[PDB]
Amino acid sequence: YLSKYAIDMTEQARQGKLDPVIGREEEIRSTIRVLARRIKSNPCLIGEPGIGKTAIIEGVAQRIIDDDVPTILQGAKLFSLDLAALTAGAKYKGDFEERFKGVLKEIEESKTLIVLFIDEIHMLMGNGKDDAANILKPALSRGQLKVIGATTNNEYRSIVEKDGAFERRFQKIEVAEPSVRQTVAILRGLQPKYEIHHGVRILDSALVTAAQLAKRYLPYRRLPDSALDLVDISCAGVAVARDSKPEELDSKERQLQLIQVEIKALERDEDADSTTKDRLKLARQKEASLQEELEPLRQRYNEEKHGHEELTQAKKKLDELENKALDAERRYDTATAADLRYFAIPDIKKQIEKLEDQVAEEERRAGANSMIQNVVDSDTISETAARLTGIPVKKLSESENEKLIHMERDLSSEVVGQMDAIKAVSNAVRLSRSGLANPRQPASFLFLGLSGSGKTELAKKVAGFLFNDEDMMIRVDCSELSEKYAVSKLLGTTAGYVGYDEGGFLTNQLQYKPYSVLLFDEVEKAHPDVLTVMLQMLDDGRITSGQGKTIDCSNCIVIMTSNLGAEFINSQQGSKIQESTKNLVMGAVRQHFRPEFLNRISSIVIFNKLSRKAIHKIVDIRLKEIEERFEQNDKHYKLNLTQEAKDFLAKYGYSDDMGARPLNRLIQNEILNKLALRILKNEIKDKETVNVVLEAEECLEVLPN
Amino acid sequence: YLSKYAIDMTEQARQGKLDPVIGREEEIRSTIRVLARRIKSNPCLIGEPGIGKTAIIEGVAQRIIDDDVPTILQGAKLFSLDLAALTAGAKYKGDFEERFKGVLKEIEESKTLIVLFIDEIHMLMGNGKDDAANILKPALSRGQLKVIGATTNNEYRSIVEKDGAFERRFQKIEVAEPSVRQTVAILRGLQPKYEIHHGVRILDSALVTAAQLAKRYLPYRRLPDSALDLVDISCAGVAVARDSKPEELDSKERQLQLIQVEIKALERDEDADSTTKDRLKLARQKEASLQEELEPLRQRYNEEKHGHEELTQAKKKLDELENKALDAERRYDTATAADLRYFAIPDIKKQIEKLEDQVAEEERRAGANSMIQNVVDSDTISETAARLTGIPVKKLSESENEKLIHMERDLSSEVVGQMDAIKAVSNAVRLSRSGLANPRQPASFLFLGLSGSGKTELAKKVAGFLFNDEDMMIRVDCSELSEKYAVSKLLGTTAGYVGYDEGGFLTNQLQYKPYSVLLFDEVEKAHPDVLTVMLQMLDDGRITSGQGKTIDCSNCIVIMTSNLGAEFINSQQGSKIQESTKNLVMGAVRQHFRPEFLNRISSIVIFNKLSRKAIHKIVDIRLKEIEERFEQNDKHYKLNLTQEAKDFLAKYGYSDDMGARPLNRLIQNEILNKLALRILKNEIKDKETVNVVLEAEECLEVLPN
Ligand SMILES: Nc1ncnc2c1ncn2[C@@H]1O[C@H](COP(=O)(O)OP(=O)(O)O)[C@@H](O)[C@H]1O
Ligand SMILES: Nc1ncnc2c1ncn2[C@@H]1O[C@H](COP(=O)(O)OP(=O)(O)O)[C@@H](O)[C@H]1O
Ligand SMILES: Nc1ncnc2c1ncn2[C@@H]1O[C@H](COP(=O)(O)OP(=O)(O)O)[C@@H](O)[C@H]1O
Ligand SMILES: Nc1ncnc2c1ncn2[C@@H]1O[C@H](COP(=O)(O)OP(=O)(O)O)[C@@H](O)[C@H]1O
Repeated sequence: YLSKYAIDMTEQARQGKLDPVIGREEEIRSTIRVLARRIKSNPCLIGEPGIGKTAIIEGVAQRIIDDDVPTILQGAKLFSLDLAALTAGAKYKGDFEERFKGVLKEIEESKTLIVLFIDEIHMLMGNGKDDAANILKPALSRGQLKVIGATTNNEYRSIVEKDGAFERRFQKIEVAEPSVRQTVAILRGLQPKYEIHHGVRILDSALVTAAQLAKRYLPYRRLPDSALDLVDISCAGVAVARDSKPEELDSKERQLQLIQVEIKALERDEDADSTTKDRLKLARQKEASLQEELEPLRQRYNEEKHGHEELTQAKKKLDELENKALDAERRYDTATAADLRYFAIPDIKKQIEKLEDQVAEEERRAGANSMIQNVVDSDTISETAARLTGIPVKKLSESENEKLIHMERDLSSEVVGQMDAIKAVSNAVRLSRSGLANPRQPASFLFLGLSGSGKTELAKKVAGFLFNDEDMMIRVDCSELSEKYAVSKLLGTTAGYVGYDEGGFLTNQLQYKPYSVLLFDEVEKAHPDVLTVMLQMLDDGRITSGQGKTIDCSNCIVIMTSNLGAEFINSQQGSKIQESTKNLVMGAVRQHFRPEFLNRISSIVIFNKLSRKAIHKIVDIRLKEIEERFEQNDKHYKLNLTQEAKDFLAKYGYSDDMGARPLNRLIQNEILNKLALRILKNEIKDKETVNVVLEAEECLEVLPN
Repeated sequence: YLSKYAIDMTEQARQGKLDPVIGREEEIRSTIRVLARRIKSNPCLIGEPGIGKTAIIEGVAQRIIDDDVPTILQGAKLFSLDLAALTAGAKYKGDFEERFKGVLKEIEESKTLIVLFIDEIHMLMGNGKDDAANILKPALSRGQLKVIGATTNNEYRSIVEKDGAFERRFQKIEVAEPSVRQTVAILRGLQPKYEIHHGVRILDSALVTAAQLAKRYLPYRRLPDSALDLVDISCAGVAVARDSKPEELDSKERQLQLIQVEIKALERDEDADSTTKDRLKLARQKEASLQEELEPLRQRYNEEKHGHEELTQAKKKLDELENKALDAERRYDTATAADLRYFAIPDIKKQIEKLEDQVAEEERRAGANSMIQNVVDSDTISETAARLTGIPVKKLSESENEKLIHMERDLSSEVVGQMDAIKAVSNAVRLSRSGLANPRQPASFLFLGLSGSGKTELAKKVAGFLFNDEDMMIRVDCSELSEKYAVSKLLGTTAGYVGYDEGGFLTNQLQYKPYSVLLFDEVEKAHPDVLTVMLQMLDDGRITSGQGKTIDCSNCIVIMTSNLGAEFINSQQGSKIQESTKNLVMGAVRQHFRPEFLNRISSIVIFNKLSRKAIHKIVDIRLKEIEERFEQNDKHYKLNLTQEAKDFLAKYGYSDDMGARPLNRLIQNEILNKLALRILKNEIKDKETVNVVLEAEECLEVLPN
């Protein structure tokens, strides 16, 4: 029977068993217009699967119930036919086929216009036709059977390369991820569902931050989903908080126990006549005192709890009344709609407001009540995210804009000098955003000046501030870009060719890190073909993967690096790269890259010869970096390098061969080895001081012990 | 019929029998949070076999027991439904299905929210899915039918990838292995259960050491359970060792009984009256003397045992009274709580205090009388470990610091030559072990140098030293790691391809050895991709399979050997390698590997030519080794190596083309073979100790008689 597994979605939705659908109307209308088409009556939802898409289909079911359809579809009924219909519904080979033909024939059989839909449209045609109604359904569609399908970009793209008839039969509609703003409106629409689900209110701001954070920190998941995860999760987290009632009750009740236990113990003994044991009477006074606290505590918890329960039920009833009104209105049973629309629905609205007054959010806190409700925009959602993303509130709390005026400073704290570079970079980061640059034109730079200048480290630190994650960066070995430029290429292995490794670095990492910075290590050595795909990446960087052939590029900040101007930089005797010298570098830039590439870069930036005066500061930054993390602070050298270690390190550090790079071999192989030893030998146990105990570099720093 | 189909975990918790665990409170709150979630309502505990998933859920049930569960779930009941419930009832296809549906109907209607727990998600779906719940279950989710699942990280990924359905209703909860510290706390929590079962009290420090030992020596076993395995096993060890009541007694009772029988046999005999047999009277004095010691041992053990059992029961009873009293207080039934708190509880608590005082404890032991059977923290655990892992004495003598302190010395006593290297390596290891180094990256170094000169032998000795086991090393033939790198790459084959020994050579061995030494033989010849893969999982040692399973052995010391510097080694510029020849080598290193590789290695060693000075001595050392290897006391040669053997061997030994390598052959070819001949003659009973007496290499040793 069709009744097995096929779900009458219009009946389901009619019964109020369908969530309201918000902000999809254009896609829904498109779907309906397709169903209306006399020939190509079969729409298909395409795009990114985390977006769900199904709500659109369900939106159609709702339109059918309410008949907000073209009337040629007035008699339509919409059914969900999927998975279990062919899988759980089958025991032996061939049952699969019968579930199709059996049901589908019943679908044709007389009972008005039936539209079916399959959310995994890909289940049909299997992985290579096998008549998983691959032919049958089309045959049946000749016989009216209108079908709504849903798929993914990966799926139909493979389908049309194996078939193509599907495409000829289907009107693909891509489902767009809603903007955060749209998402919030959506969340508001769904807000009472979640409030009901958990017995909590949700701060409107929380709806906002859920969308913002879902988007900002969990972008790998499509926003409608991710946002709702923050909502239902955070709401549940609050529901868990709503069961913290016992923490106060048990504190007092456990104290009653200790007292009740002592009272009998105290009641009879050799010393019963002494004030030592007669304290029993005081124990009873304390047992009573705790009861005095427990009475208003328990009463408060229950009064407030009831206010939340009543609020919740009022919201449930408002929604049930509206569901019924909507049914009655299309039925033209407006008298019964009136029973809901007049007085009842608005009265419940007013009951809800009064019940929120019982919840009593007050100037004292987010709910005067002890239930703890009101998902908090900041702390609740943020911590929810912390549970999902990790990293502390700083990550989760920013004005954003402010980074331009703080991050450039903090960056100068992380790396020494290069302030002009820092400003240039910082500027593109916040200004490309606030400047509303084409969103597919993320900040991008070419980092010139030489290795050892920290230009790379800057970018790393920038990732730090941009994403609260230095390891957000995607590094690309551009020197490993020979004529083969295959898997390692931004595109990776071409679809259908051997090797499923695609987008060597780019897909492979952006798919996990959509918000990221990418860095091209010695980009100057890249094969021109790569430089060409990079050109694309630098502007409208819509890079298509090797196998999937999908694109996901936006906030993909790009830093390219080179030692391209080295002779010019070597010539420079000062710090700030001199005029003309910089032009010599530009000459070389133009030799290596075409203007069409270069013009896409937010800025070409040449890093300065920071020299001694800078490394003199770098050594403190590095030194404290090491100790600041350490393990646990049960040590703490004064970190008093003094000019001895600072300068010996600088001399042993800032080599023109690699600038400051040796610094991180220094320390390690000069003192850290000793720290470990002296500490593990139990010579050194806490604190300590830094100084130098005086062949090349033979003093080797050597700290006090 | 549910009781046929599943175990009421919650009721069992009411009945106890579910040992409580700690350290999973967040997992539990999360489980609950998910269960509270109304959309993705079903949690899964994902981790490792033995990760904690079972107890976590039983802990969840405990939250139900004590009303620490939100109103949504508060009245819920938890059942364990698995294996027997899934397949034992199968006689034909159909039991599972009807049994399954039966359950779902019973847990859904009327009888609150009965929640199911699937202990093994593996059993769901299974090999081919077969609607083993997985299809109808979520289809039926409209009935809530709340369920908790659990599996491993690896299996989890494969089921999600195959599914895309339960995924949409479930919330993954990752379960971390508890730290050693956490584990110990847990061990303490369960210690009584062991002490109770076994009749073996255990010194607290045992638990401390057990967790340490478990992590350290029971490679693939997880702490919350494997530590217990050491406990359970060692408890049993003691339980067995004590045999007849405590240790000491058993052995003396065995003497007593052997004596008792002898005496009685002597008492009635042909010559019983002769001093030949009448000596039984003195044997009787021994029987009696033993009896006089044995009785106190028995009595101390037994009376204390009685107290031990009384403590066992008293503590159980204490918990029962509090559990019931809590039920009473959460219901506000102060009368019942009082009945279970006044007298009830003072009685049990005082029994416990009195009993513990009667048992009493000493600094030497957690039981002043006998019910400890002299169990000793590390000694008895270590011996347990020795039985499980071997190397008794060095496992006993395992101080981290005795090693770290003398590390380079001890290593130099085994390895002779570039002691500087030994120091360098030692230091790197110290940094790693000390946590001074970034804890994600174990020490590792490039290892160049003259062949046949102990480069890998050092690694063996390091492994020896660090693990008390030369077998701890894993070796990699890097030259075979051409572009082909597949089953042979660390990750192994990409899952989905034929063959699942995915880096078995690498990853699985690494799995078996989570603390280890790994050496790359001719790392310079590895394909750049391989080097990259290694590098990426070299620092931040996230060893990961083709299925995405990470071993993460941040504890592996890695050696990256090659012949890269051979052209400079061949310069023969001294024994200790002349400075600047080393620079040329390092130049070559810098050119043979991308600097990024070199940016992560912790160090580099280029082994010195030993010259005649050292090899003349080294050979003597291996001759010692040969004897050390020998199985019995009929050798123990000094071997008259005088100078002549050292010279013979040196002359025909230390070649630039193979170094000391062929010395085992010289020794074998001439020494062992000549010994074999004489041994064969069997005219040798001990010592041997012979010298060199004589075309090519004419001395040929040739040993005397
Ligand atoms: N504006 C919205 N209003 C209601 N639901 C929405 C809205 N936007 C997205 N959704 C739905 O939330 C659900 C998340 O996807 P879901 O349907 O659960 O997964 P899938 O369709 O892949 O099985 C989808 O139906 C999605 O369409
Ligand atoms: N605080 C700092 N300011 C500027 N540079 C720094 C700072 N700390 C470290 N560095 C240097 O930045 C460099 C990062 O490497 P990089 O310059 O890109 O060299 P390479 O291109 O050889 O990898 C290192 O030389 C590192 O020491
Ligand atoms: N002390 C403990 N801490 C946490 N879990 C424990 C402890 N003792 C036993 N267990 C549980 O037993 C399980 C291992 O045994 P078992 O219950 O059969 O489950 P598993 O399938 O994981 O092996 C662990 O998952 C763990 O939950
Ligand atoms: N001082 C030494 N200590 C230990 N082994 C040494 C020493 N000198 C030479 N050798 C020998 O080098 C041989 C193996 O040399 P090694 O360089 O590690 O191997 P390979 O050349 O096979 O890579 C061993 O027989 C080892 O004893």
